[PDB]
This record gives sequence, structure tokens and C-alpha cells, in this order.
Amino acid sequence: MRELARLERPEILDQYIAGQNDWMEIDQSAVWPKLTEMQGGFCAYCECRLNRCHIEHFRPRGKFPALTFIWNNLFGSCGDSRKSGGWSRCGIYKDNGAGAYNADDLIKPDEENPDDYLLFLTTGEVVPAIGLTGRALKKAQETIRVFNLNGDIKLFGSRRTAVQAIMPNVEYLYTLLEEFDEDDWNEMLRDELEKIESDEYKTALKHAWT
Amino acid sequence: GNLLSAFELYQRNVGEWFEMCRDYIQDGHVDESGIFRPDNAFYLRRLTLKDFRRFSLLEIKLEEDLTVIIGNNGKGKTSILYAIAKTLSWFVANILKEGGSGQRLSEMTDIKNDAEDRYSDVSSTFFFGKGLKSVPIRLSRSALGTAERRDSEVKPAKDLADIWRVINEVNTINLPTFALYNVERSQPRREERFDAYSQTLGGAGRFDHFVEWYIYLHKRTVSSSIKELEQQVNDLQRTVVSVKSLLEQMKFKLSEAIERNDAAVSSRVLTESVQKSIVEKAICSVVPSISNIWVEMITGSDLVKVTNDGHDVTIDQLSDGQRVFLSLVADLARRMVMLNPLLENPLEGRGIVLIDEIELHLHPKWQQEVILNLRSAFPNIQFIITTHSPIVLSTIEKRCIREFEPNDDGDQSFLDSPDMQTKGSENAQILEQVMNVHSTPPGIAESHWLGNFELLLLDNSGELDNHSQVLYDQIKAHFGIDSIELKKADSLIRINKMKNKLNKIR
Amino acid sequence: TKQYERKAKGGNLLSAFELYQRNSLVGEWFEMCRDYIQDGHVDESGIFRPDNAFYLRRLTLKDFRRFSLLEIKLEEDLTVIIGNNGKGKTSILYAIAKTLSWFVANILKEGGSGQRLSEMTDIKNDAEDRYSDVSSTFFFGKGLKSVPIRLSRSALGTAERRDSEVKPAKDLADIWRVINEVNTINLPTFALYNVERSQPFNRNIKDNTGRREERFDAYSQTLGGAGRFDHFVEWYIYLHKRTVSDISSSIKELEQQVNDLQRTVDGGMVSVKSLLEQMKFKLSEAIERNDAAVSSRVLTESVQKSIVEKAICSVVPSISNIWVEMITGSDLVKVTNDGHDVTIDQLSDGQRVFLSLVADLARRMVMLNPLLENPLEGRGIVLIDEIELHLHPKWQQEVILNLRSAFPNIQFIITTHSPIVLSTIEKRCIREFEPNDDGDQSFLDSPDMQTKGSENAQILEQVMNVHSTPPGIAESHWLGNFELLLLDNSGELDNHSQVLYDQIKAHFGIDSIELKKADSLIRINKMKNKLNKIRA
Amino acid sequence: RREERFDAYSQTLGGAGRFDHFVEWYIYLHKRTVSDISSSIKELEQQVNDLQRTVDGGMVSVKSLLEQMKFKLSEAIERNDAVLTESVQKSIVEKAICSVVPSIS
Ligand SMILES: Nc1ncnc2c1ncn2[C@@H]1O[C@H](COP(=O)(O)OP(=O)(O)O)[C@@H](O)[C@H]1O
Ligand SMILES: [Zn+2]
Repeated sequence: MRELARLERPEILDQYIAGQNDWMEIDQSAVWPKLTEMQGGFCAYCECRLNRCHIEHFRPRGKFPALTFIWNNLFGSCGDSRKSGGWSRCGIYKDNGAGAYNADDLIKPDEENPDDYLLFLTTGEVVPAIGLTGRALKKAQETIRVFNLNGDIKLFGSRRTAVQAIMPNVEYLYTLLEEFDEDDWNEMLRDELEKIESDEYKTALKHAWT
Repeated sequence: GNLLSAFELYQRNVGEWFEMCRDYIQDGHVDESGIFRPDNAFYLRRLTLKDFRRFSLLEIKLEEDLTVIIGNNGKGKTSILYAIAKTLSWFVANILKEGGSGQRLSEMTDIKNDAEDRYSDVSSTFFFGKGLKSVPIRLSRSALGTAERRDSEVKPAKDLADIWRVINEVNTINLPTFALYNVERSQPRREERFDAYSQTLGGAGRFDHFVEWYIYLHKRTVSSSIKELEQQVNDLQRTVVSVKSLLEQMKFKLSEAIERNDAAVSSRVLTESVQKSIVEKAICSVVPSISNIWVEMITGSDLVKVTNDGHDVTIDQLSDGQRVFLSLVADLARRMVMLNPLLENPLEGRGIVLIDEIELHLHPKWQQEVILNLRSAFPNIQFIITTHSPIVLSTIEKRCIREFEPNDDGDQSFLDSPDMQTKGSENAQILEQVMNVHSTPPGIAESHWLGNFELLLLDNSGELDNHSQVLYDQIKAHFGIDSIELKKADSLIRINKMKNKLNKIR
Repeated sequence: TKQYERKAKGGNLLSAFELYQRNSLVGEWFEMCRDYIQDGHVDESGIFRPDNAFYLRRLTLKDFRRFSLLEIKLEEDLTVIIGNNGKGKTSILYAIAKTLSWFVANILKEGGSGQRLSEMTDIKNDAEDRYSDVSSTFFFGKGLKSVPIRLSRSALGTAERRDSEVKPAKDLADIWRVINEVNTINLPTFALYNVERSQPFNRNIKDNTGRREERFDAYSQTLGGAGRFDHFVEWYIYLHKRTVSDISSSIKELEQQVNDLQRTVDGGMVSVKSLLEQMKFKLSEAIERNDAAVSSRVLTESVQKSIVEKAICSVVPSISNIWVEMITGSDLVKVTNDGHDVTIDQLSDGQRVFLSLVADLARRMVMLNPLLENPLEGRGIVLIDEIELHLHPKWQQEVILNLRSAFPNIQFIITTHSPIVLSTIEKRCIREFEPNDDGDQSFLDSPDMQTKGSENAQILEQVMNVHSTPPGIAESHWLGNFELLLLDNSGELDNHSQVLYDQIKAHFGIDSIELKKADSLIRINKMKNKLNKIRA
Repeated sequence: RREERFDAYSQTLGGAGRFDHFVEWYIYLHKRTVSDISSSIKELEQQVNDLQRTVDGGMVSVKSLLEQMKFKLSEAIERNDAVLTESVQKSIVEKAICSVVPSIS
């Protein structure tokens, strides 16, 4: 899960007002290009490459009908609500599978840095960060549970495999620390960390590199 | 080129329309690979189930060649095959006899238990060339004690089967093979063409039947005009003590020739020697690690022998898995030879074959081979199969796979293909991505030690503390010095030490 | 004698029993025998553990079928036999089952006979000595460390007969039988579950004669290979009817009827005296049966029902509930399967077969262990062929754990060809069966690799000698070939390597493991080359 | 097994004999006698000789059959050449039956 940089309020959300209008009315293809600009065609929560995807209300439309056409509330989640098939993480699971949760006890990735709360082990389990207590621990614990970031086997497997593929490259970089000078070695690490912005599960790969 | 219209004109009246019907059924071409391809293919295109067993509503599109259905226990994989087999029973019944009745849905078991509307429907659509793009059939049953009974709609199946039956009666044609091989396959007068349809949709593929049949064919084919044969028999009779065995053989040959001569077009068939050869080749082509099969009588009993992995052994030395699979292929080949007398290669005939749990009793080694050659040996058969094996799935293209979601509450409308390509993929990936199973058992504590070890390393700024050392020693003690797990632990230590050193060099 | 007294006081069970038999301090010796069999403790996990465990330690086959000589050491808890050659694995289970038949026969009847070796099928064809031996050694606590039994058979016309040696097994079985006769004790369970257990269900269930309620019905057909799931259903319905009924209401009703009939005979109707005598006999019989039931120290029918239901639901993942419905004047067993209420005949074949195994085993354990708080913590030996039969991978990952949780004191001897099952078992429990071309093998090896907690891909390669990718598919080789091409061209993407890369990408997809590995190879080799240039 | 020597004592005092065992044993003997190539060669040699005599006697219609049998004989000789006790056993029993049972020749 990544720290996101939201900026531009798109034009079409000004036209529709909550209470008067319903969500199903809107042209969703107007919304996507700025979410794609934000997220880089990855999921907000798991960091999969998007292909089956939907617009996700962070605070849901049942509980919070005021937050409906609000740009801060919208995110691009993986999975498709319409399609005749089960999806079991991220947006779809928060609503259906997770059940009871407080929305204040979740990491909103645009507001906060998730890197303070979440740690990705190279075994492909996501855990609370080293040294947390109280509310910060309860956020880290609930975010993992509600988005189902270890329960989804397809996710757990895909992430584990991604990391395991690069652990030859990580071990080999840090050996050549010894012989190389600092400025050239720092360029080597900067190069690797630049590449993985194009890659799937980039936060989990980051923690393997850094 | 509408087949039904041509046939109706034939029935009312005449030679032209007959020829058109016959050509529609018989015409085909040999492709670039040297395989015969019918111009008008016959296969199941779509299946819909309504309030049938666990399904409230389910729709399945099938592949022309191979469809593999996967899912957990109790997802309804067997139910799907049963539904299809009952539908196919109506074709078989009507090919055999005008107005023959196929099988029906059970009023006790086949209606979904909590169906508000107390009846079940199995709707199938078949394809038979561009002339007959849609052959819809529906099997229906109302629950017991319902006032209003729901009628099955089977006339289209009967109409098509009538065309096969009537045209065959006038002039021999090749006929479609329909067979079901369920899990019961594992459990312990002269031959006539339509015996190929006997017990085809339940009771097929039993090893003892094969062995008996095979020995019989061997004895008959151990050692040609009728008038010439009659003359030879007469000459041999006049000579008749040492020639008595030869006379008896020739009398048998004469009787067989007369019988074949007397026998009808509708029962006309390949020689026992040819039949034997085709079945032998089918077995050797399809079955893993069998290169040859033959009958010996030299020890004084009749024994079927096989060359298994280069060693000549008795068929009783085969594993149960290999026996069951050998029986399936042999049975199928036998039926195809009987039903496709006019083809150069009778195994290039048309048909629909259903196989439940294809991996039944097979060791992983043979699971890696079973599907490879099945489609090469039977190129025009539509296979619909069920499996639980990632090893089998590693040999099949994702387009052939239809998966039930693990959380399927039996309301879902479609079965769909997996997102990942399975053919050529690693089994561990198929387990996780397609079959929703962890590559390591989560219920075993030792499966979590490496994860825990990593967390301990990260808690102590990358240095191996007393606690991390204890766990390291446990990993070493349990998995061994050469284990992948220990190597991973070693790697973690090395990387984390180096990261920490860098951090100190601030 | 004084010697027997010393050995008995030293804790020797046979000596104590011999003293009991001769004197029949008779009460003291009986108590000692009974305590040896019945004493146990509840461990830290809350599980009952007998002080004196019973299990098969060793098996030797000499000139038996394909085996000239084979020796197997068995684990006290779980032994799993693996190998391609399935007709030899089955021979091992058969040999054990025949030996166990001798215990069952002698628990049931004094001088009971178990099963013999066949002269036609069990003797190796090219045996020089023209006889076969099956030698087993059992353990029963420190008082009886070795209980040897040998089954033997010679060919016809040999100069010497080879007879079986079965007295030690009979002696032990006699202790169980005799002590149980005086005072109810818990008894060992023996069962064999072959591939035969996969059979279709006869729905139309037979009238309860009342053999199924008898305690030693638990030994009926127990080593036949299928179980008796029909017997379970009968017994389970019987239990239900008794639970819904009151106990001794028939006696109370019969008592009332005998009282009414007695009043009629006292009122001068001498014609009904014959009927009164018949009814008095029926009442006495009912009381005796009740008393015998009371005397047999058996669990209440309600409790028995509960135990079995819990066992089934715990072990069989898809089943959350099982109950008897009284509808259409015919009793049906129903189950909640995957959240839906269905009949047994509506279950999938995989679910039914596994349910049948567990139900059968649980029934027998409840019947044979009436004095235990948890009757499923009784002793016994259970043989299972092809445990993965009809099971999906997810169930394979849980089946051994569930069985061992439900039956913690049973010795399981099982066969499998499932790597997924092996991932849940320690290598010490695994015995590998690689014969020669003649079928013969001398010892069975544990694998070198630890299986418990290992990845299934590793077990396939290291233990079962099967590759992670199917060798008969070209695409299975592309990544290997790609790596070779990279190494041949000093780690630069040449035209050939690029083509193959594109093929991998096109076939497996942009987010495939295979492509990620290829990308990794490119990046590592590029970095190696950069290092080489810096050094030059 | 019916070819095992002590099978001769099987149900021997039961009162009916075992005529089923005879039939099985006799078929066994036959298969073994046919399978040994030298007797088959001798039999084939005899058949070839008989057929050659018929062709020499003016029956030109059986020339095709003679050529086929000569080929079979040559093949049998070519296949690895090695008296069966089984053949003698068979002959003894046949003679006994034919001598004692009047209607059977
Ligand atoms: N009439 C019915 N109503 C509801 N569910 C049923 C009915 N008949 C069978 N089932 C369910 O269907 C499943 C069995 O389907 P089956 O094809 O045997 O599964 P599998 O995929 O394991 O072969 C079970 O879960 C059973 O509960
Ligand atoms: Zn996601």
C-alpha cells in the first residue's frame, strides 16, 4: 500500500449533488483518467495491476450518503461488482466479506503514509510495523483484516512470488557494497528503486530493496 | 443446406435428397496434419441448469475439443456430467429404435431441495454443421406431490437421431460415439455394430471385459472368395488326419464369409484383425509407459502382456491406475471402431465423451502424461472431463478450464476460465492461483517459522539475538543443513546484516 | 507359584493373570489385571492417555507373494507407505489385517480362529523352501513389551508342515475377554479401510432385528475393507428412537398391563392365565435386558449420539450437522452439507466415502470404550489404503490432522501418493517402497528430506521424482532455454533471446511468474556485466 | 492350479471326480503343445508334406495354400529352434479315453 498524491477535483462531480442524484447516473469513464493519473493503473489497497476494476467509496454510500460525489472519497479498487464470480479482497471484501468495522480505524492511503503502519516481510505476509501500540496498532491490524491483505490466497501467493523473484538481485547488490565506492553504489540502488515504479506490488518490493 | 428439410422431402417421396442427407453426414476433408475432419461437426455448445440439485441457475459454454471442470468437493462437477449423460441417452435410444426413450431426471433427488417452484430443467443446445446450427433439448421434472407436471422437450433429439438411423438403414454411414466414464469404472452370440451403444452411458470401461474381449479376438485372428473357399473346403474334406485342423479352420472362415455376405448394410463392419490392430495402437499411443500389448498362450494359460517402461510384464503387474486408464481407452477405441467402419482411421470419428475424475488412482508421474495424447488419438471427440489435479491442469490451456469460485453459494450464473495460463505453469502457482490452496500447509507450525524468524531479525535491528538464534537452530534442526528453508534464513541474515552496516555508515 | 507372584508384583500382566486363573488373593490379582488395562492419565492437553499403550511394532514378510524377505518398523502413532508399486503396498496392509483377525476372533470367542494364509496366492512362486511366513510383534506396556505372532503356510506335499504360532496373541486376547466378562473394560478397535469403501449407497434401510445394539457388533466385518455404513445408519436411527422414547416406559407399560391382567385372573377369568404368564415373561425379559444394559456400564443413547455427531462434524469439513428426520412414516438421516440440508444419497461421492469411514470408526469406538469420558480416545489399530481417494487438495491438507485430533490414541497405518498429504507428516513416519523388477525389496527407507511443513513442489521433486513443470510441454522449457541464451551471449539480449522473451511474455502474460523471473535474470546479468566493466 | 502335481489328490474321494478339472487341464496341455515350435514345426512339416502330395496328385487349387504353409514353416524354422512331456501326457489320456469309452473314437 502506497502514499498517494491527490490534487485535481474533476469537473463532472460538481454537476451531481448527493440526495438529489444517485451514483448509478454518473458517467464513470469521466472519473477514471485522474484516478489512473493518481494511482498509475494499480489498486489503491493491494497494489495489483488493474484489469477487473471499479470506483470504490472509502466511506460507503449506505453508511455515509453525504460522501457520494466527493473526490477525496473515491479510489480505484481491483475486482468487479457486476461480474458473475467471487472477489475476496480490497473494495468488494470491505463491503461484503469484512462485515463490521470502524472507517476511522483504516489507513486512507491519500491522507497518511501507509509505510509508518504496515511492514511487508519478504515471505509475502503483511504485518504491523515494528513498535506500534494502541490506536496505531489497531489501524495497522484492522487495515490488514478489512482489505484481507493476507487472507486472499491469490494475493498472498502473487506477492510472495514477486518478492522471491528479486531476492537473488537484492543479495547480489548488497555484496558489491564492499568493493564499490559510495556514489556509484548509491546510483545502482537508485536505479533499481526507479525501475520498480512500473512493477506490481511496489511497496512490498521496496521493503526488500531498502 | 438445411438437413431437416432435405430429410423431410426424402421421407415424403427421392435419390437426390437421400444423397444430400448422406453427403451432409459423410463429407469431410483431410487437413494439413493428415487428419480427417468432417465438414459438419457435432458437439454440445451450451448447457443450462435450473433448480437442478445445488444449482438455482447455471449456464456453461463448452469447447468443441476439451472442457475441464474444476472445483472443490460438492461443487456439482459430477452433477454437470450426469445432466449431459441423461440428455445424450435420448440420441442413443432413438438411433437404436424409432421412438426409443432415453433416461429422465429423478423426482426424489434431482430437484433442488429449497426450490420455491418445485421443478428442475436441464436445457442443452447441440450443433451439427451450418445446416443445423441449433438442436435444443430440455429435460424437465416436477417434484413429487406437485399438482402440475412439467414436460420434457425431446423431439429435436429424436428428429436428428431419426436421420442417423434411417440413412444408416439404407446405406452404411459413420455414427457418433456417446460415452460416460464415471468413478464406478474402478470397481471390480456374435458381436454386432450397435452393441457399441450398449451400456455406453453407464457401465463402460471395465478391465475384465477388455481382457476377455482381447483374448477372444486373438484366438479368432490366429490364422478369399466364398466360391473359392467353398471349393477349398470341399477339396480339404475329400482329403480328410493331419489336415483335419486346417479343414476346421477353413470351414470357420467359410461360415464367417457367408455370414458377412448375409449380414446387412446397417451392421457392416471391419475385420477382427483390423479391429485388433486399431485398439492395440490406440492403447500404446494413449496410455503412459505402455509401448506394446499382446496375448501369450505359451505357459498354458491365456495371458495379456504389455511392455511397460521397456520391460515385458503381465497386465496384472500394472498399477490399478494404469489398469483403469487402459480399460477406458480400450473401451472407447472398441466403440469407435464399431461405429466408424467407413473411415480410414475409425478413431477420427465424431462423438461426445464424458470422464469423471480422470486422475482416478494415478500416480503424479502419470498425471503429467494422461491428457497429452488423448486428443491426438481421438481428434474429433468432444471431451468433457473433471479433475482435482494441478498436475493435470499444468498440461491444459486455460481456455479449456471452467472453474467454480471457492465461495460459490450455488447462485452464480456462469462458470469461467481462470485468469492465469495453466499450460506449462508450475504446480505451486496453479495450486494458489487456480485451486485456491497454499503451497505450504497453514495448519503446520513449522510452516510459519521462517516468517517468524524474519520478524525477529527485523525487531532487533538485523542482529541475530538469543531469540532469533534459538529459532534459527530449530529451523536447522527440523529442516536440515541443506534445506531451502535454512538457505532462505541464511540469506535473510546476510542481507539484514549488510543493510544494518549501511545504516550505521550514515 | 512364588516365582509368578514375584513377577506379578513386579508388574508382569501374564503372571498376574495366571495366578488369577489358578485360584479361580484371587480378587487382588484380578484388580491388578484390570488396573493394567484400565489405568491411564489425562495429559497437559486434556487428552486421556493409557499407561499401557498397544501398537504394532514390527512386521516381517518371508517368501510372501513378491517378497523374499521384507522387514518394516512401524511408528506408534502414524506410518505412511509411499511408492508407485501399489500392488505391493496393498499386500502389506493385507498381511497386517490377517494378523489382526486373530485378536478379534479371540476377544469374541475362546479358541476363536483368525484368518489363514492361502497356499495358492500367499506363497512366493519361486520360494526354495516352499513356505511363507508373516511375523508380527506387538507391544502392550512395559509389562508386555513383546507379543510375537507368526502366520505360516507350507506348499502341498512338502516333507514338513509349517504351522502358525498364535498362542501369545490368543493369551492376550483371553485377558481382555475374561476380565471384561467379570467387569466391563474398554476394548481395542481394529479396522481396515480399502479402496472398496468407495461403493454406492443402498438407500432402502433394513429392519432393526437388534444385532446392531449389541456391543460386539463393533467387531462385525471390521477387517473386511469397506466398513459397514449400512450398520451405522441402522444403529444411528435406533439411537434416535430410544432417545425420543422414555427408558422403562415399555417396562412401566408392561408392568401396568401385567397388573391389569393379574386383576382379571383374580376376578375369576382363568382363560387369560396363559396370556398373563406370557406377559410376565415379556416383563421379566425387558427388566433383564434393562438390567443387562445397566450391568453393561454403557453410555446413555443420548450421549452416544452426541459423541458421534460431534466426531463427524469435526472431521468432515463440509458437514456441520447430522440428524434423523421422522417423515413420510420412514426414518431418514439428514445432514447439513455446505450450509444446505440434504439426504445421505444427495452427498457427493468424495463426501460420502469419507463420512462413511469416520462414522463407522466412531460408532465402533463408542461401542468399545463405554468407560472413557471421550470414547474416541480409546486404543486401536486402523489401516487405510489411498487416504487421498476422491479428496480435493484443500481436504488433503487437513485430513491427517483432523483424523489424529479426533482419534489421538489410534495407530494409523496408511498409504498415499499425495505430496499434499506428505507435507503434513514427519519424514520419520514415511516409508518408501521402491521394488526391483522382481518386486522384491529388503527394507523400507525414510526419505532424506523433511516433508512436514515443506513446499509441495519440493516434495514432488525430492521425494516423488516428479518435475515442477510438465516435461512434455514445450512452454515448460522456455524459461530454462531463455536463461541459457542469456548466458551464451555474455548477458545481453540478442535477437534470439529477445524473440523468446517476447514468446514468454505473449504466452504466460505480463504479470506471470515466468516473465518476472526472466526480468530478474536480465537485471542481475546486466548488473554482473557492469561490475565486470568497472573491473576491466 | 490344475497342472500342479498334487492337484491329482484334489476332491479325489468326494464321489464325483472333477471332470471340470480335467477339461481345464486338457486345454492347458493343448496350449502348451501348440506353443512349442518344434512340434508345431513337425506338425507344419507334416501338413506341408500332405499338401505337397495333394498338389502332386493334380489338385492345382490347393497350390496357394501350400505356398502359404511353406512360408509359415520357413518362418517357424527361422524362429529360434529348440520332446514335450505335455505332448506325451495328452496322447496317453486320449488313447485311454478312446480305448475304454466305446462310442468315442
Ligand atoms: N437436491 C439437491 N438439493 C440441493 N443440493 C443438492 C441436491 N442434490 C445434491 N446436492 C448437493 O450437490 C453437491 C453434490 O454435487 P456433486 O456433483 O456430487 O459434487 P462434486 O463436484 O464433488 O462431484 C453436494 O454439495 C450436495 O449437497
Ligand atoms: Zn486490490
